Amino acid sequence: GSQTIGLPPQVNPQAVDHIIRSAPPRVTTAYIGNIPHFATEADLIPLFQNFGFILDFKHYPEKGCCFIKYDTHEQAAVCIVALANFPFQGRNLRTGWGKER
Repeated sequence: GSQTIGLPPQVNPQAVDHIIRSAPPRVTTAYIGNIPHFATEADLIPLFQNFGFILDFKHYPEKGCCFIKYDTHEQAAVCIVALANFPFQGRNLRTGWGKER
């Protein structure tokens, strides 16, 4: 097999690999729940961008959830595990695959 392995300093593709298995390789959206009312895109959009790229971010403070769209699916898997039960402005957030609900 060709030498193709990605071992980044942050986030692990292993524990994240299981995430993708819970969704199609086509879809590429990161769902973050448990967001405070004082959480705007100005502080969130960039909090996710650092991951890769954001073509469209949907923040819903009225419900406490946001959906970030990336270029590839693997891009969402990274932030997915990284945001998994991660601290944010004192409050922790959630992670998952953008779903109706």
